[PDB]
Amino acid sequence: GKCRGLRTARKLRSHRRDQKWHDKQYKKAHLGTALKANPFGGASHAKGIVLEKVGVEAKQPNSAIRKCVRVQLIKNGKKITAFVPNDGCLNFIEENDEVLVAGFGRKGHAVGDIPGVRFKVVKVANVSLLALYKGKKERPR
Amino acid sequence: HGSLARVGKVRGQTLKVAKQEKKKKRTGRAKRRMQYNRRFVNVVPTFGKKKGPNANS
Amino acid sequence: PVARSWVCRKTYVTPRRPFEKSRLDQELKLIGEYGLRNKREVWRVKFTLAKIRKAARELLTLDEKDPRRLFEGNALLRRLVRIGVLDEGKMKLDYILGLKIEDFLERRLQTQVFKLGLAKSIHHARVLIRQRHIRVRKQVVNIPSFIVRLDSQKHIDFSLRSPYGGGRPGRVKRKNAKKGQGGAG
Amino acid sequence: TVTIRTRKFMTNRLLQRKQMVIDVLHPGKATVPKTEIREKLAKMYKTTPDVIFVFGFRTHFGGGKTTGFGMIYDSLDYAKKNEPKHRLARHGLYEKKKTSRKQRKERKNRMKKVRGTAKANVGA
RNA sequence: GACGGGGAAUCAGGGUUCGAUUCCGGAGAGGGAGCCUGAGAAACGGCUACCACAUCCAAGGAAGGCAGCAGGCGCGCAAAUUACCCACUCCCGACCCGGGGAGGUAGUGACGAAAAAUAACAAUACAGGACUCUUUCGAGGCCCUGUAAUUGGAAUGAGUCCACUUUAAAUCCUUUAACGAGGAUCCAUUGGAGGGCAAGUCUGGUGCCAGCAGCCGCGGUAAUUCCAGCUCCAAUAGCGUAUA
Repeated sequence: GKCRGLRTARKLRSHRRDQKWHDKQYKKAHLGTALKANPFGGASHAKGIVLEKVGVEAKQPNSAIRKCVRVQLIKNGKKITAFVPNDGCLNFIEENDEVLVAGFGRKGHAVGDIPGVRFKVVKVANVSLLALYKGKKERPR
Repeated sequence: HGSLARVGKVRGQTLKVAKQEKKKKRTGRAKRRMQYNRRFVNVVPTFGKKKGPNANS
Repeated sequence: PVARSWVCRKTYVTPRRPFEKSRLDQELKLIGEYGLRNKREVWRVKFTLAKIRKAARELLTLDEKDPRRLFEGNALLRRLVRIGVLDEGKMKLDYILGLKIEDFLERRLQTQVFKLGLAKSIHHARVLIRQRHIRVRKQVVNIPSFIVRLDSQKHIDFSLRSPYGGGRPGRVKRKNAKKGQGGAG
Repeated sequence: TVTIRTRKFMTNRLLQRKQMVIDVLHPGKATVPKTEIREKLAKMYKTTPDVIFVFGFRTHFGGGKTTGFGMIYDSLDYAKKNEPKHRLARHGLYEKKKTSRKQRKERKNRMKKVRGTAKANVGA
């Protein structure tokens, strides 16, 4: 520290508060902007309705297409873009089918070579995608 | 071909073979007993770098 | 408002490094040597010895000729002598820090049955403890994690209701005798 | 071949009863019923086996020990006065009304429904 | 996105975050307002005025407030039986004697915490290991150490099933009859095998396609990273993912 007086606690406190406000994580966690602009709104999982299935491309050093869906939310109705994880699971998703989206790994940040997608799907038609992969459960009919 | 970016293409075209029928593996305490056995008390003093259990070169 | 307890705590601690060679080999060696089930038991014994060592260091931090230091040091020393992992010659507080985890694993009931001579192997000792064949002072024990005392080591013996210690024969022996009497008459 | 020992035996002149913690030894056998326990407590106390009340027998692990409580009275009516009614029903000397709480509460609300001598009439 | 506090998590020492939540105190019964009785209420399982909402109706009127116990709708990632009893603990009344969704009991219950089965013994199978030796060949292998769908005997547990015990009556635990296991089919899963970070340059298929990958990166017609089998590594009735 710099201020080393015996009767100095206030300058230390106010300077520590100001330099704590001059941060990124403490600025993010204590303002209403970073939660008001958050699509999940401080929630881990969310439900939604798929409207379109759009394949977005990869980044520079690798070449692929990435299978994604356009999901509108139920609680606030905004439009996000999810990402179906596994191989060949887009055939289980039909128009206007309810899904369960979740986080993608880096706390509201784009992960890997997929540009601009921060969410991924876990369950579709109120059954898990893993059980549809492993041949354990069947979609209701 | 059909098309380029088909979903489930490789796994759909992958040859389908099943499991091989085998006995059950020892689970619980005897799994650790066999692990300690094979790892420690059935060794010989070799030289050089040790070989991994999955070395099949 | 309901009348319950709501008091509980963990007895084991997970180490910070999940995958490195030496501590994994040391724990696996201890599991194989004393015939335990999993790593949670040796982690539990390490947790108990860590709490005892922390209490001993807290007592050794406080200066000599104090009432609470002498009281808690004599209480912990008497308990640690009576549990069987210390000696009356080593009746000092600064020797608590020199203990190792194998000394705490010595007074387990499974290895005590194995070292007394009531079972062939230590795994045979564990499947003898889990089987309810022995007793400690006219009362059977089923749990292999039964820590014993210095005055309780001599009194361990087979139970009354056991074919090994004299009693009713078991199910398979009675089934074979019934098969023999059926084949004979 | 079962034996009974006594522990914490004390008398109450102000409750006209004797209280003790009994110890039951039944090795190689299941838990003995309360009637034989009552008859043995009647034997060693020189008492008729009607004022003998035992309760709460918990069995230890391993077999051989069971800790219970015993209650010793002097006469029948003095036993009948200061007794819980469920032990009298277990002995067979008391009978409680057999109806459930829901229809009692609904019938109480039906007495609340009207006023007068017909309050007894509406509850049948 | 504040009920406060006693507290909780994490913790060398200093600290950071949470505290709706059973104990204490405060506030309210849709929201403001007014009042009777009573010692003590601005009481709402008391009354009265408003609006929002809402039940029945011969259309004149009448009757309400589950943020109590169960339960329903809505909401959302998210949360249980329209069960039994005052026997245990207390409270109230004229009162030993009546009442108590306060409470206790059971069911649902992988929030979480503690304990703990899924094997062991004996001999043959076939390789080594310590002792004078046979330079190295057989051997005591009596003293071991191990695993290969080799065999045979000792054992009890889940579950079925009398009784007893417990309890207001049960149920659960324990005691306990008669039953109840050789591949003991009574069959242990979850995430991985390039580095971080324990563990294949094994085999077959696609060929910057499918896809994997928290990061670096991997796929271009020989993939140590994809899709499948075998082997194995980590925790173990538990493991993985997303969030503060």
